[PDB]
Amino acid sequence: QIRNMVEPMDPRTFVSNFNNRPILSGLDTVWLCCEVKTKDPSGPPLDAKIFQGKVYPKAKYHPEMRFLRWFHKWRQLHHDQEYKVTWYVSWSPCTRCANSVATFLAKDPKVTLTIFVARLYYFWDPDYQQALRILAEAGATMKIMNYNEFQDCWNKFVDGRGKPFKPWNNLPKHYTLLQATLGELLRHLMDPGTFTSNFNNKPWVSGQHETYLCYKVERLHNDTWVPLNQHRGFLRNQLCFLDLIPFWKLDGQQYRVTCFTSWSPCFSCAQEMAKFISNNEHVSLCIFAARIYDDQGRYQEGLRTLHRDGAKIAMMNYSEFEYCWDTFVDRQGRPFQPWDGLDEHSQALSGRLRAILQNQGN
Amino acid sequence: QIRNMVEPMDPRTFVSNFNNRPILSGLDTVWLCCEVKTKDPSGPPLDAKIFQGKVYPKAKYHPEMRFLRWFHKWRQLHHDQEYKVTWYVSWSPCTRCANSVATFLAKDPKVTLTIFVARLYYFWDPDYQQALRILAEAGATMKIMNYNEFQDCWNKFVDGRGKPFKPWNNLPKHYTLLQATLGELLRHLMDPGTFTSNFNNKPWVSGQHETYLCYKVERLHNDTWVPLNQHRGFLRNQLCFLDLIPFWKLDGQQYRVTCFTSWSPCFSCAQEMAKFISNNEHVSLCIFAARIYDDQGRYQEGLRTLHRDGAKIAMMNYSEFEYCWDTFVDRQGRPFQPWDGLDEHSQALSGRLRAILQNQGN
Ligand SMILES: [Zn+2]
Ligand SMILES: [Zn+2]
Repeated sequence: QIRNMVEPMDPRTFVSNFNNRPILSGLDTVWLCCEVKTKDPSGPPLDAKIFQGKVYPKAKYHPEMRFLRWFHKWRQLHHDQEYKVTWYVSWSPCTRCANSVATFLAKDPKVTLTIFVARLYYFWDPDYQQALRILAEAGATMKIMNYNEFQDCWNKFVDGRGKPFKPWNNLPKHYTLLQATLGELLRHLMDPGTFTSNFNNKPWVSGQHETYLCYKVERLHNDTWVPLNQHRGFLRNQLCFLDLIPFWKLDGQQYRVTCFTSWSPCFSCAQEMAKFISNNEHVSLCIFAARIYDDQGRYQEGLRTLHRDGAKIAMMNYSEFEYCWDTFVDRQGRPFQPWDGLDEHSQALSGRLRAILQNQGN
Repeated sequence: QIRNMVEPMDPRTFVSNFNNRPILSGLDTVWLCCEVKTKDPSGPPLDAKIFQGKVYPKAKYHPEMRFLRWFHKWRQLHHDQEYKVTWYVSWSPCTRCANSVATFLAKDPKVTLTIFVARLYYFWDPDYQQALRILAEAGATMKIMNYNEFQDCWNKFVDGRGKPFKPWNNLPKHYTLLQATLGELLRHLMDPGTFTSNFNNKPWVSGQHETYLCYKVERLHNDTWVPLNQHRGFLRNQLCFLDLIPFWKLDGQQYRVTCFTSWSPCFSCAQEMAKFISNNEHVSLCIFAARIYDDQGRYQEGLRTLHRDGAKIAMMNYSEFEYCWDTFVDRQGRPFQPWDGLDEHSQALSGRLRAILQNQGN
């Protein structure tokens, strides 16, 4: 019935835009075929729609954002229920729309999203690799379009007047390349040199101009914080990671998010995390910083406001460094090698942070 | 001094043949740049050579085989020592030369081989994916050529009259695609449907026209068989897997190879395994078969000769099926689901096999 719900796309346009040659510079355009269904998979689609946009900036107008706005205005016209949405999209999301869609999914317990992509946009770029990881951690099921998905998108969204889908040569080969790329980037862990150069707690003198943050989530069960090995992650920033964790899909109760950040939060980040833990009493926040970041501004007030709003803030010591090496680093069986003076630098930084957070004088 | 030992290749030829676009149908030819060094990495190369061939059949004349023959006659002209060999090869090995090189490496403790490949040949084909796995398990270090390796092969094997290497557009993007593909196929495990459709022990009535074999290796340490989790594997057939395990790389002394095969060995395979365990007293062989394969010929004599030569032969029961599901299958956390009548079919097959192996009558 999708054929009657949408204005189908020209066959030329489909063959041109959903060709899955990994590298294709010349295709300015993104096409997003979406179908909306109830949670019952047997049921037919309630609605479907084709969105289009350009890949280049003003991502406000990218088909993903158009979908979000349309869907928000669509759900208000039907009774509240649970939805399964499927996308066939010719390019995978940019970084901005990965963040947007991921926060939408993480805050909405009634939506499930499966994204089949024909090609990976900027698959070579660490920012977009991270963006896809963020999408997947928010709960979106990311997949490369295979022959079956191209066939189904032909049958449902393309004006292929009875004519069946005929594949181009190398469709499966492209699928193999792209699916391997997506899998490895989804399972990717931090490079060891990245880790040791960014989490070293000796006084800065080169690099380290970016912030790295690893995080784990635990849930309350029986007066006992029990971990969730499936909801870990690490992010690089050179709006607030708590907005990307789906506190709803997890075992229903209260949670403790433990954070390991190479630099202590900037002012903005501190205020965003404080606002989050204020409006989410079921989430406790623990922050471990490798170094204290002094922005010459209000960073002290930022940390103090974060602390007032319930976050526990400490400096990383050997235990936390070793945990992050063992959990978030592509270590290759090799053990954590502490650098010289780790514990002493950690104790001094702890004293500094103690002075920063202290309210009453003795 | 690799620009004095070899007849360097034309720059045109290098850029044409080492372009790393994954799909390149038109390149008939394989180029293999090899350098031979002592175990000391600081030391300069003792020798170097450029081999060429065609990708298409008569693999006797592929550059890998020409290297093997050249190297065999080269080692006889120098004192016995340990060698580190490096290849820069424009296409990765075919299946036949993967087998040849892998058995050469598995039988020779004094050679180390690193293969950098510009492109993956038939990366989409399960036979070639398995071939690369076989190479890696024999000990070859398989890697995709990156910018640094292209620069090296330019500097060492190409007549680039002082001119430096200048990369083509998309070299890193291609590297990302190819390296992800190589990693995924190197870590690939058996599809769940493949496993249960091929290892089901109820009487044949469809499919199962191929043999699947999973294997683990253990080493003797203080009268206690201790496993080697890094030397497992699984193979599909439509010469003998024992010739591909490097019984020299492992912690020395004696070993026990445990085999789980969907069909019991054909006559040929039984005789090859028997010949192997005869000429390798430090290796014990245990075989577990899911079904008994009756080739209308001498299969009974094959199993009896394998048993006479010291191999332990049994039929798989629940324990072995569950172990293979847990070890060699991409199960995704899902537990082994035994089919109905598994244990009873296993007991009947065990009775049949007992009758086959019985020598003295009671
Ligand atoms: Zn976008
Ligand atoms: Zn070959």
